Amino acid sequence: SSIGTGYDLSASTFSPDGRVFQVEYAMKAVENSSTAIGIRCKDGVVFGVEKLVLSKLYEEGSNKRLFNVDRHVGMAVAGLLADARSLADIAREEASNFRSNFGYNIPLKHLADRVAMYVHAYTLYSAVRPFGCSFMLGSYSANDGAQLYMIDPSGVSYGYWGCAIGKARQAAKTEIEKLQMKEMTCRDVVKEVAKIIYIVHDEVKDKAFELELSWVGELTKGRHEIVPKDIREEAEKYAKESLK
Amino acid sequence: SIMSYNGGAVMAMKGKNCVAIAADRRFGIQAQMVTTDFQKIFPMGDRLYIGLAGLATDVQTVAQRLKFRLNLYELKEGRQIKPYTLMSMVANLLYEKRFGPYYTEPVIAGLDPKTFKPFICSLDLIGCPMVTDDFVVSGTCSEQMYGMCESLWEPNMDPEHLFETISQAMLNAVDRDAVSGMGVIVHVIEKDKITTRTLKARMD
Amino acid sequence: TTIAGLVFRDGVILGADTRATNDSVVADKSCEKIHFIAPKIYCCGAGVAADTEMTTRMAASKMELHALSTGREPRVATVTRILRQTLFRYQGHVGASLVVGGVDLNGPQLYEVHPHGSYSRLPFTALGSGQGAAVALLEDRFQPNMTLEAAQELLVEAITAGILSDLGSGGNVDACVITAGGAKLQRALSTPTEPVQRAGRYRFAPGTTPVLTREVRPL
Amino acid sequence: NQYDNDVTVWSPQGRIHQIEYAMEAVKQGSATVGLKSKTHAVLVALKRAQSELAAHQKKILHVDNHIGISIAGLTADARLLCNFMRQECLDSRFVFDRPLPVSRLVSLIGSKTQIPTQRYGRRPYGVGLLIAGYDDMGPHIFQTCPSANYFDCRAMSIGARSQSARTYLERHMSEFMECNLDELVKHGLRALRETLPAEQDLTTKNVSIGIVGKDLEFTIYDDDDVSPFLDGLEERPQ
Amino acid sequence: SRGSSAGFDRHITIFSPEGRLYQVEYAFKAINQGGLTSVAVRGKDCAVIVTQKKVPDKLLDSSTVTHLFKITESIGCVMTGMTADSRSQVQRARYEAANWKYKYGYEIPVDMLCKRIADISQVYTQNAEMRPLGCCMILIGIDEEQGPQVYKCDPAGYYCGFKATAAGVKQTESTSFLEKKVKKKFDWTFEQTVETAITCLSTVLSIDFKPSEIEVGVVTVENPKFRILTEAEIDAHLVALAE
Amino acid sequence: AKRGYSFSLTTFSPSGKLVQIEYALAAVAGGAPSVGIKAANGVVLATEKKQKSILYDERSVHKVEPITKHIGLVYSGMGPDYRVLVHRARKLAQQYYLVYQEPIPTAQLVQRVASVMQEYTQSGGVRPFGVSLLICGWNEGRPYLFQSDPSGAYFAWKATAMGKNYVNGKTFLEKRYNEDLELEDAIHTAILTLKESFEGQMTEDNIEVGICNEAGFRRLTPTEVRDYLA
Amino acid sequence: TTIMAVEFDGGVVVGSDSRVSAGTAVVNRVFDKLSPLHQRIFCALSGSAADAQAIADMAAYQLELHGLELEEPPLVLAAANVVKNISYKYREDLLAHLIVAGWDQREGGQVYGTMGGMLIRQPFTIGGSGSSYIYGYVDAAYKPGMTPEECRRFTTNAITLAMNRDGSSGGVIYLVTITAAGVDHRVILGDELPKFYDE
Amino acid sequence: SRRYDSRTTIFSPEGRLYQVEYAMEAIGHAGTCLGILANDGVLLAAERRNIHKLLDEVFFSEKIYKLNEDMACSVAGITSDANVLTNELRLIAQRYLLQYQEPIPCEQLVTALCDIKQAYTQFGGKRPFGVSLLYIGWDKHYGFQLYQSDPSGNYGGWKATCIGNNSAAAVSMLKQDYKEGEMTLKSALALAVKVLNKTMDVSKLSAEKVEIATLTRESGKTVIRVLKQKEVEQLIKKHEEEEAKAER
Ligand SMILES: *[C@@](C)(CO)[C@](*)(O)[C@H](Cc1ccccc1)NC(=O)[C@H](Cc1ccc(OC)cc1)NC(=O)[C@H](C)NC(=O)CN1CCOCC1
Ligand SMILES: *[C@@](C)(CO)[C@](*)(O)[C@H](Cc1ccccc1)NC(=O)[C@H](Cc1ccc(OC)cc1)NC(=O)[C@H](C)NC(=O)CN1CCOCC1
Ligand SMILES: [Cl-]
Ligand SMILES: [Cl-]
Ligand SMILES: [Cl-]
Ligand SMILES: [Cl-]
Ligand SMILES: [Cl-]
Ligand SMILES: [Cl-]
Ligand SMILES: [Cl-]
Ligand SMILES: [Cl-]
Ligand SMILES: [K+]
Ligand SMILES: [K+]
Repeated sequence: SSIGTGYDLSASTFSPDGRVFQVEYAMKAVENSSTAIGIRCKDGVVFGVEKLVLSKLYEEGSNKRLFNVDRHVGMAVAGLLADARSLADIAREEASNFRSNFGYNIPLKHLADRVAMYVHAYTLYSAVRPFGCSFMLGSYSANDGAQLYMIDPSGVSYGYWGCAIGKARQAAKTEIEKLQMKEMTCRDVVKEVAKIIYIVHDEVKDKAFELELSWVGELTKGRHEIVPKDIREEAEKYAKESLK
Repeated sequence: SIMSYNGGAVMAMKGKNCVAIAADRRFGIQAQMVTTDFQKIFPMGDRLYIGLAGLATDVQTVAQRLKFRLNLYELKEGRQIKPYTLMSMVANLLYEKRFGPYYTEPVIAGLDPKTFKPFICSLDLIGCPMVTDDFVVSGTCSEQMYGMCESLWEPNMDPEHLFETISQAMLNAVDRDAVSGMGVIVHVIEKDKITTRTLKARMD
Repeated sequence: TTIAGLVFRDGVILGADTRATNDSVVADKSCEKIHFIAPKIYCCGAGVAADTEMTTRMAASKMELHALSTGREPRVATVTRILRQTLFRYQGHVGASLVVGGVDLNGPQLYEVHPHGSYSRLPFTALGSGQGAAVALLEDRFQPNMTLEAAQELLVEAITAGILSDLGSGGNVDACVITAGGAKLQRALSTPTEPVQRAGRYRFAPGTTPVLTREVRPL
Repeated sequence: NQYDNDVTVWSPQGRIHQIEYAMEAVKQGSATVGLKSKTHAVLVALKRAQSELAAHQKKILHVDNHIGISIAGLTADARLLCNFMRQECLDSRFVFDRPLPVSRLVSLIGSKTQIPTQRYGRRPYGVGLLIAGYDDMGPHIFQTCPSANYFDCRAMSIGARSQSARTYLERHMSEFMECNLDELVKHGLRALRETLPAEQDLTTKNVSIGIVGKDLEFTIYDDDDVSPFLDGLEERPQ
Repeated sequence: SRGSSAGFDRHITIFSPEGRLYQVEYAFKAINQGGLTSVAVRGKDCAVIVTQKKVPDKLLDSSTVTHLFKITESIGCVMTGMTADSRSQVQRARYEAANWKYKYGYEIPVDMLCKRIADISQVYTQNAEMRPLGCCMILIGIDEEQGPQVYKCDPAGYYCGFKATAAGVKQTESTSFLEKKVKKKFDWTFEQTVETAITCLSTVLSIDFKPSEIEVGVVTVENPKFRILTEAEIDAHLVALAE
Repeated sequence: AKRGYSFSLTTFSPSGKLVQIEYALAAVAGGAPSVGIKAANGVVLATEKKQKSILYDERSVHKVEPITKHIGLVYSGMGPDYRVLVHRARKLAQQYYLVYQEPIPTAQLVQRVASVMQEYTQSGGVRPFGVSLLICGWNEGRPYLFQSDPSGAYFAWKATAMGKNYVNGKTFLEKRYNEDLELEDAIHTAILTLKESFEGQMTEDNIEVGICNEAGFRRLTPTEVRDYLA
Repeated sequence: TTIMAVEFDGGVVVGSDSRVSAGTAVVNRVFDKLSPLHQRIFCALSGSAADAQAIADMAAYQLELHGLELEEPPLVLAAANVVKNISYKYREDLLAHLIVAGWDQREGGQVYGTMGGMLIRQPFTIGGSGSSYIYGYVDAAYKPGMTPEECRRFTTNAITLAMNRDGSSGGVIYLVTITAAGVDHRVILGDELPKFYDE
Repeated sequence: SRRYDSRTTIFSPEGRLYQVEYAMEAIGHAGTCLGILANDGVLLAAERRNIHKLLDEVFFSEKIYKLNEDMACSVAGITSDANVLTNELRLIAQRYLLQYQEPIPCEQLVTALCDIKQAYTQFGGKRPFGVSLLYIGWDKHYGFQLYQSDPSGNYGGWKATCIGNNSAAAVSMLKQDYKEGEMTLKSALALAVKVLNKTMDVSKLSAEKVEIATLTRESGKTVIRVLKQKEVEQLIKKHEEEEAKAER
């Protein structure tokens, strides 16, 4: 499961069993981070993140793990947050370059494809290390419909109906499978996204947490934004009360 | 004109198993003459010569830079240079300065080492090669030299007669050009020998 | 220069005169303007002499290298695109007006490429200072699907017209026929002017030239 | 250890030791405290002397009229980061004529500090900063580390024995929002005091204060200018 | 003395005492780390690509999980190995193909694309600073002159044309399968080649799969357009095997 | 983003031996065998092209390659490395032609190609080539055969072999090769030296052979190879 | 040159004259100035022949890659944007106007002008040296909602009228019609040109 | 990265350079190569290491290089490194000529290459050139000259010297026989064959195993010749005939 001394120091070195451990160890960093979630609905995409309160001295809304990469595109991150922000900056520049060159909003699949190429590039050399995070990209339009993608440290990207990354990616996925998301409205999905985070959360190992929530669908007119304090708190109450 | 600044006349002729090359001996700046014994023909090997007409600096510069490349050729290659190859070497050298060229139009005259064959050529200031079976001319009195050569040249001339023809062609074409003269030097190239002569040209 | 190109039933044919001028004086009476690119692709060059020489040799150098790497019969459309991208990069400072003709798996093809890098594909064309004379003959007598010999004669007439009407054109008309079978480079196909014969002998008996210095180097 | 000489080497546990080693440099520096009200942002730092003959080290630095910092860790890395922050604030005023929002300046640090952690032969920044600023969104207290990560905080303490100060502020964090400026600084000083050993307390020579807010631009009070704040002191209890 | 090592020859692309490149050899084992097998077969009138489509969960968008890729209208490929490594090679192949046409004016031949990818793969084999790509590219397509083509390139930089070829985990067993089908001379039609490819993968893995469980890409003389078959069309060739 | 290593990967050991060159020599000494024979009126170059499977298309890739109209190549060692040297050789042949308007003397090509090989024994972040080259040519009405190797050293041969059984193939040639062969005879003794090291049955698909004469350099067609295989 | 494009319901129509000129001489009396950028995006060439053709190649290059990366036929908007960008980046060094017209699934038939590096969509557009002589005609003879055949006549008429007046325009009229079904390329010869007042 | 750096241009605890001294070992295993200075000329004599019935003999020489009109050198070590340095020697020689329009003085040409070889021992992190060189020539200042080049980039002017195999044995053999100020080219040619015969491995000596080049000043021109096979045959046999007159 690991290789000592020689074959795991550089990303320009293959292990005898055909593995790049530097990528795998960077993949371990995200597995240690708190869970990020996101599932595709009938008319959009919703994001949910558990944010572990390190200290009560931090502001409510600090360490935002939900980003606006473009007006219609939202990013959900898990892993070394410092890397997650640089990739958020790279993704922003890519969506900006596309409009500058072609004159319209970047297709989400292509945005994911492009950022994935940049991630992957950091897995081949001794000169640099792989990115220590994983991130999701969600969008909605009337033409392309609801779309959801996720990129990991190796540079791999796939489409999703439901997706989760971090501590309890397994605990989340089995709870996501339960949902008929192909038929559900995004107003409903928020409630369910909120409860899965609460179920996933370990309240006896980790101290406490905040719930981050994102929009991107028809109700937002195709623009990615934050779920209002009103709608979040209804979904937070729903999460606490169906936990029994 | 830029070529007009220094003047000069270089000419090459072909014969029966031989070649001849001739140049004026003048070094002068527009209004005045400075030197009477200026060199324009340079040996690029035993039996192979290059004559250079045009701007005196570029005449000297090209001769020195061709020597640089020729010596490296003769050292890297195990042989002495064939006339066609020198032509192409001068062509490349000159064309490299396509948009800032050396102001000289070279004439190559020699016998092929090994094979015996006579070879003459003249070139652009940007390296266009001209190969003929008779004569090539370069300088400020091209028109005068053309007029002589066309009227004077014959297909199979022996060394004795070839020298007389290339001389008379040079002597009289130079006497119509105000920027060429102060003596004429003639090299006759044979297999057995090389004959060098300075003529009793007009010193006006 | 006068250079011309022609498409016929079984292939293409290229034409050229043999005159080179330095200023307004005929430097070369027998210079070659039909240039080798591939065994079945040829190019006629008009304009700055050294420029048409280097561009054409450079193209041929890149075409042999391309055929070596692909193991295939070179394409004339490849020659044309290589040429024009090279010439466009130099913004017309390389004064090379080219008529490229050859045979592909896609049949007989004829292109013309100007120094600034513009190209056009056509059944017949003419470039150089004598181009006016040649197109006149072509527009007059060109037909689609001509016989080789009918096509060879018209081309000779087109170049001949250029030679006789243009002061920057003379010497012999060089022809190059390219067929789906092979290429025949008919150098000095037709030769209009002849004056080599004369009746004026201007010899000098050894010793008429006055000599001051003599030196002999034994070899 | 062989997973701890380069920033481009991941530990099998999924960690970068050279980042964590740089994080140790912050903890070794003298304590510094940042806190804010609804109107002001206050920095309070402890100056340190290597010997009694040498003067105390500078802890609080100027960035712009609306932004100030307190340092913890390596001096040169602090000075390098300070000059980058100043340059960014200058470029913002040069181009837009308006002061650079605190959030965005910190984001630039987060982006710049990240670069050296991912390139071979480079190293993390051996300094952690507490940033006090004032803009359209009111007062701000920010925290940066050797790891490019940064935090928006109601109050924070970094350096040696900063845990004691951290607990003090955590009890009184609900107090700060309605605080008068004079009451706000005393809260900052009282937290900084907790960091010191029982033998010693805050003196006019070893305490530095930085203040920015709605009323005034960023100001550093050092020696004689500091005693107004220290006088009026509830006594050190246990 | 087979398999000896000295220095850093196990870590960087330098020579062993035997004269081997272990880092290149490890890159081939990385192809099997994908956990998938790819098979390609050539007919008289066509070339066929086939690969296992494994979908762990219904949470994945099944339409986005593929190892079938388009480089050109005429040329397609199947990728075996590390997914991210494979995608990089595909993107570079498209770049090289489009670049070729811009310089030379005609569609890149399948053999030429392969050589270009191989020459780039060679550089990772000689320069010490970067690892080879742990992936495998099998190209198909029709040469306007030389008929249908099937080409494969290496992390080693080796490239070649084939009558039939496999890649990945069950490579060695499927190449032996293909040899037995080659010896006997069938009528290599579209159906024959498609089924030879499908039956090859259904025997070495032993599945008898649903149409959703595999991917099929084809190239044909009549229609040189590279096409991925979708569920309904694969289902036809699968019920055609059970006749 | 990247920037290469600037230090040599080939250094002197205490014995005075550049181990990486000798290790590169081991790569060629283990490759498929190849033979070249200078034959008075021409040159022949042959190699074992046994792909070790019927699935391969024997016509797709070649080991005997033309560099120009008058120069050819074969190798023993790594195929990918050889490709680099072929491409470099072809460019050098054209660079020479453009400057001098004359077919590059084989000796001059080999010197230029050998110098490229030398670079990789001293330059930073690179390993040497694991290939030895066999270069044939015709210039000045004379046949030429040369060997280039990982060292950057080059040799002239009347006849030689390399790869697997290069030692046995060499002694065979010492006894078998005599000066003043006709070219068609040389193809025989070339295929015979190849038979000494084979292992299997020879078909026109299993081996590849090129020839060089006054008419230039070409690779023999599969039909031509069959006629010599009797 | 004279070049022209017209929008209809199902797609677009693109026309041009067939002349290339150097000074007072015509060097090619039969040149097609309708270059494909993608399968259902064409462009009409005017200005410097070398400059135009160079832009056409790079535009077709980038749109091929862009098309493959999106795995979908490029948007006409996207096409126009790339031509517009090359034209702007070298507005002093490249001297050519290119009309870009085509069809896509998102927005149907579209016509774009890119002269000098600006971008505008129009119901129809004319360009080239001969465009000056037909500004009045197109303003008077235009109707919205023209059938494919009407648009075809409209472009033919306008280009015929320009070629007769303009010395830098001549030859034949090249017409392409781009719809969902495909591209229809036709040529209008000398005998087939519409007659007007000629005195 | 630094994990793979061999650190070639670095100091050893004793104050010496390892790669340079390891390069010295490579020279020892290469061919014996001697140079002797005479009153009316100077010569090089070297062991051929490329010997076989099957070698083609295309070039004039194996180890002797003409660098200049008035200069030649001989080589010992890695031949590829030798080719690189000799080509560079030919370049420096031509650059001097181009600039001053007269041939480069002997010492100066040697100094220039030594500066390149020395630079390779100090910076760049590259392996040094595993070659020792023997230069012979004539300039207008110091006349006939002989020089020795180390991979260290260090040089010295010699009247007689040797590099390569059994080098130390060959020089002490010369140290006894060399007659300072009294040596003619005929005397030096005979000494070369004498020193080689004792020093070489295969024992009998042959015209295929040795290479001799003479540099003479004839008719105001510096003449350099690589001796023909018929000439070497008479040189070996004249020593053989004297080896039969040494007993009674
Ligand atoms: C006909 C003869 C001209 O009417 C052709 O265009 C011919 C092309 C040709 C000739 C030989 C080989 C291949 C193709 N052109 C020439 O004869 C050409 C004349 C020319 C001079 C100046 C020009 O303006 C820039 C353009 C064309 N010949 C030459 O170039 C001669 C050999 N050299 C010169 O005149 C010197 N030039 C060099 C370039 O700069 C201006 C002066
Ligand atoms: C009409 C016919 C009149 O120009 C068109 O605009 C036509 C459009 C075109 C586009 C692609 C391919 C072929 C034709 N343009 C031309 O025919 C064009 C006219 C032109 C020349 C110079 C210009 O200044 C930069 C602008 C427009 N003709 C050419 O380019 C021809 C092939 N060559 C020359 O005229 C050479 N020029 C280059 C610039 O300096 C003057 C000489
Ligand atoms: Cl030079
Ligand atoms: Cl070109
Ligand atoms: Cl410090
Ligand atoms: Cl801390
Ligand atoms: Cl380095
Ligand atoms: Cl290199
Ligand atoms: Cl061949
Ligand atoms: Cl309009
Ligand atoms: K290969
Ligand atoms: K002296």
